[PDB]
Amino acid sequence: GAMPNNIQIGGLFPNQQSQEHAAFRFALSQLTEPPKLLPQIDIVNISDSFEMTYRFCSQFSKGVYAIFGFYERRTVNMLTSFCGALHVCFITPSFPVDTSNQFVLQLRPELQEALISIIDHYKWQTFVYIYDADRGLSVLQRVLDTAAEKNWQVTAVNILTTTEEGYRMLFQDLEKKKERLVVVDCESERLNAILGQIVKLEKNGIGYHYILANLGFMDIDLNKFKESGANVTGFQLVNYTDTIPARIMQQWRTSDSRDKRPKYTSALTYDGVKVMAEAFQSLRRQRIDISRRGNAGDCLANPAVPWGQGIDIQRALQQVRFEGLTGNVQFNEKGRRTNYTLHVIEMKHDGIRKIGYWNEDDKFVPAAL
Amino acid sequence: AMPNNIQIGGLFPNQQSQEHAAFRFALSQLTEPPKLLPQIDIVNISDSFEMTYRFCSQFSKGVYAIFGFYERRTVNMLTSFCGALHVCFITPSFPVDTSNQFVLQLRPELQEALISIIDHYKWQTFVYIYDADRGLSVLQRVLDTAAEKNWQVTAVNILTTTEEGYRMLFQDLEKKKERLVVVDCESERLNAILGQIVKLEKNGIGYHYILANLGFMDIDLNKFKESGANVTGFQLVNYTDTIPARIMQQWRTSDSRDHTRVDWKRPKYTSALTYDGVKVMAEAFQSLRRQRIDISRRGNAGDCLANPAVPWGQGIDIQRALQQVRFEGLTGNVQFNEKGRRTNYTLHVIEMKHDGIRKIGYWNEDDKFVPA
Ligand SMILES: *[C@@H]1O[C@H](CO)[C@@H](O[C@@H]2O[C@H](CO)[C@@H](O[C@@H]3O[C@H](CO[C@H]4O[C@H](CO)[C@@H](O)[C@H](O[C@H]5O[C@H](CO)[C@@H](O)[C@H](O)[C@@H]5O[C@H]5O[C@H](CO)[C@@H](O)[C@H](O)[C@@H]5O)[C@@H]4O)[C@@H](O)[C@H](O[C@H]4O[C@H](CO)[C@@H](O)[C@H](O)[C@@H]4O)[C@@H]3O)[C@H](O)[C@H]2NC(C)=O)[C@H](O)[C@H]1NC(C)=O
Ligand SMILES: *[C@@H]1O[C@H](CO)[C@@H](O[C@@H]2O[C@H](CO)[C@@H](O[C@@H]3O[C@H](CO)[C@@H](O)[C@H](O)[C@@H]3O)[C@H](O)[C@H]2NC(C)=O)[C@H](O)[C@H]1NC(C)=O
Ligand SMILES: *[C@@H]1O[C@H](CO)[C@@H](O[C@@H]2O[C@H](CO)[C@@H](O)[C@H](O)[C@H]2NC(C)=O)[C@H](O)[C@H]1NC(C)=O
Ligand SMILES: *[C@@H]1O[C@H](CO)[C@@H](O[C@@H]2O[C@H](CO)[C@@H](O)[C@H](O)[C@H]2NC(C)=O)[C@H](O)[C@H]1NC(C)=O
Ligand SMILES: *[C@@H]1O[C@H](CO)[C@@H](O[C@@H]2O[C@H](CO)[C@@H](O)[C@H](O)[C@H]2NC(C)=O)[C@H](O)[C@H]1NC(C)=O
Ligand SMILES: *[C@@H]1O[C@H](CO)[C@@H](O[C@@H]2O[C@H](CO)[C@@H](O)[C@H](O)[C@H]2NC(C)=O)[C@H](O)[C@H]1NC(C)=O
Ligand SMILES: *[C@@H]1O[C@H](CO)[C@@H](O)[C@H](O)[C@H]1NC(C)=O
Repeated sequence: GAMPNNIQIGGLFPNQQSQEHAAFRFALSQLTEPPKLLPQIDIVNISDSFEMTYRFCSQFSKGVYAIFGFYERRTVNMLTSFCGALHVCFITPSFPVDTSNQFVLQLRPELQEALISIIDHYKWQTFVYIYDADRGLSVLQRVLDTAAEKNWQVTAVNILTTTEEGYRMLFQDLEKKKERLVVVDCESERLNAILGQIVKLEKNGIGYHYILANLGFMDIDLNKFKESGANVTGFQLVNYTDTIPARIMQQWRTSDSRDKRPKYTSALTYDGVKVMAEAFQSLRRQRIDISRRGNAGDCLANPAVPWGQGIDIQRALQQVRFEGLTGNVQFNEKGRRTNYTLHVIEMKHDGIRKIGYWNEDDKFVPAAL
Repeated sequence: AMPNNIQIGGLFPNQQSQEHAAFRFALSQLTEPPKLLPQIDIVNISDSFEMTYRFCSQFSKGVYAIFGFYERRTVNMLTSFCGALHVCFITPSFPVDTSNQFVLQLRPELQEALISIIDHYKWQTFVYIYDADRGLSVLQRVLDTAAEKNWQVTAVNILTTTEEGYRMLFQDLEKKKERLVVVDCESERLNAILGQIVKLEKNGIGYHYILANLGFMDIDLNKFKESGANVTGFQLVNYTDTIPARIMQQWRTSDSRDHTRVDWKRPKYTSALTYDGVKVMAEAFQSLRRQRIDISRRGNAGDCLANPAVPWGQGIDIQRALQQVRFEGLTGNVQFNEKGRRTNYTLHVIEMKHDGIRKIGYWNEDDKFVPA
């Protein structure tokens, strides 16, 4: 049969004032085709499993059809388990983890392979790897595995445990090598501070090279770092001057002016809304009969009784394919971004320039220049 | 005052195990009121949803504490539910460093000791073999010390490594003839992993294996002792020390004429921790009762989830009583810091050479490691 004209969508957000939140509202306002996505977002501590659970169960008993929100490390397991038990989908731009089930739709592309490619490309054989551990440890594992495989000499520093002396200690046996190579793997909000810290710790007469293992390159203090002559390479998800993103920034620009550069997490929040819209428009027109109980269907039971039409909504969300702010948006059957392109940017000589791009199939292709 | 019966919830992975039998045995030994009344539910301890259903269900029916096991996927959920509602979870599961006062880890930390031992042996470069399934706490710790002491660690997840992949890092090593390996794996796989690992050594070279985990004593000592393998590990229970010996005695002599029993040869360390775990609860509750600090709670559904979470009022009293417990158990001196970790305990280091199984020395928080 049919679906209602409104589709209630749950939200798990860390706060109601943020640029991701603005991206969310503005993208919802761009939708014209039915059914209408009716957001019902809650402000929640995304690090606390208890609070997230209360919200998720609260959202579920209420009959929302999917949940868009963010998840932290401590809560990733709880969210994956609850989605899998209830067949309720979670759409998120948060750092992708390993071993989600198929009901978690990850807007954010995995970086680990791209990172490996860029390291091989530069022919790095030994390097320092810096990690904070609050956004997953998969990348480090992937780095250590390839290192063992390729006989690379990797030194690992989790910044949180290292006050100032640790960084200085790495060069105790580092003369006769005129170029030190460093991978920085940390949360985006924190990238600028760590970069600033480790550049201060630099020694004279050694050449320093940095590769950013996380998106977040362009959302940093670029002028300070380029003007300092820093060598830095990172990934960029959004071409802000390509045809479709330029158009989008256009309307967004006009929208703000009556009532500046979006971060990659904002851009994914905006595509995440289109993912939901595409899925629910697609069920509506496909004539797939969906109903959901306003009833307080209790979230907790043994065994968990899955929403029976949930698998239908999971399939629609997974098969979506379109051109968004972050280029081609598409998922494999496990709910990860697939068939995406990453722009590789190299900041060098007081200049930042695109040096190529990376995708799963072609890996990395150098630009003409 | 105090109820004559104190309902304790349990979260157990299995119907039948040595740990469950140790749990039961230890309960039967208690004679002082109040009665500890177990209400355990068999549950998938990897699934956060099942665990949440059981935690909430037990909290609603009025348990005073929960004794149970958790896995890498559920440690965050339990810590969070314990912290928000102020019910204590007492557990021998692999301990963590982001817990809270409401989670009593009967199991002692090993990560600092492991490093110490790696020092007394003076290893500067080595392979670290680890188990992704169970956590990366120890690996991170070692990697950081590698950093600050120029150790050159090659880390290898057993669950991505092939037979050839493993020998690869080696067939290409040739300066010192010794290849030093740290094995950090789930205690159940330890026997196998050591088995798969031993054949995979190119024949003509020497070795040294250090185990990052407890489980050493429960392995096939015979193949390695016979082999002349060099294995070093930890021991937490001395079965020949006075209090443990007597505890074994009582346990063997009851299961002697009991006509339907099994589960007694030499106890796994998890069973020992489970036995001490119960004594922790007993000591805390008998102590609460003899102090006239009252308690009680209503059976009530819908109770569990709220925003904000409404913690149990007397929860903190029970947590404090459980945390200040102290005594000689199967696993030595049982005592907790305010973070809920085992404290003031000693680890014994054991060495396998020729036909020698020997204590090399011991470890603690202030002396680090002292040779014997
Ligand atoms: C770190 O971890 C360690 C363990 O590794 C902890 O050390 C333990 O701490 C506990 C708790 O404090 C200790 O138990 C208490 O011990 C005191 C001290 O005296 C004891 O030990 C010696 C032997 O080593 C004996 O002298 C004592 O035994 C005599 O008295 C008892 C009655 O108290 C009686 O049963 C015996 O017959 C015995 O008499 C003989 O000796 C006396 C004196 O020399 C002599 O006059 C007589 O003629 C006989 O020869 C005694 O056991 C003890 O007083 C405490 O008893 C009091 O409190 C307890 C409550 O627990 C009650 O049971 C009791 O009625 C008393 O009120 C405790 O037994 C434990 O010994 C100790 N273990 C070790 C190995 O040293 C550390 O505390 C931890 N460190 C930190 C910082 O936390
Ligand atoms: C959201 O919920 C999380 C998880 O439940 C809360 O985390 C807890 O918060 C406090 C303060 O941030 C942490 O304490 C700090 O721990 C360090 C490290 O041991 C300690 O040295 C500091 O003194 C400090 O007390 C606590 O460990 C942490 N619990 C965790 C991470 O499991 C958090 O409070 C909530 N966040 C917000 C913004 O309300
Ligand atoms: C950025 O990269 C350049 C080029 O690799 C680094 O320049 C090298 O620096 C060392 C030590 O000062 C010289 O001896 C090399 O011969 C330089 N090579 C070239 C080609 O210029 C430079 O130091 C790096 N920038 C920073 C800030 O570390
Ligand atoms: C990966 O994404 C690309 C880029 O969007 C897809 O290319 C499109 O292919 C469809 C159907 O074959 C055409 O209608 C479009 O004209 C193509 N668009 C662009 C921009 O090239 C490609 O099909 C996808 N590949 C896979 C394997 O799914
Ligand atoms: C207990 O729950 C866990 C996690 O919720 C289940 O784990 C899944 O197991 C399948 C089958 O091996 C794996 O392919 C998935 O990767 C696992 N999911 C996750 C999130 O890890 C597990 O199967 C359950 N165990 C039992 C005995 O039922
Ligand atoms: C256990 O350790 C000993 C010494 O720590 C290893 O002995 C080495 O053996 C190789 C040949 O296998 C010799 O070339 C070395 O010179 C020996 N080293 C020393 C310091 O004596 C022994 O091989 C190890 N056991 C096993 C089973 O590998
Ligand atoms: C932006 O798109 C333009 C097309 O005008 C192209 O030249 C460039 O490769 C893109 N920018 C990045 C950073 O990839």
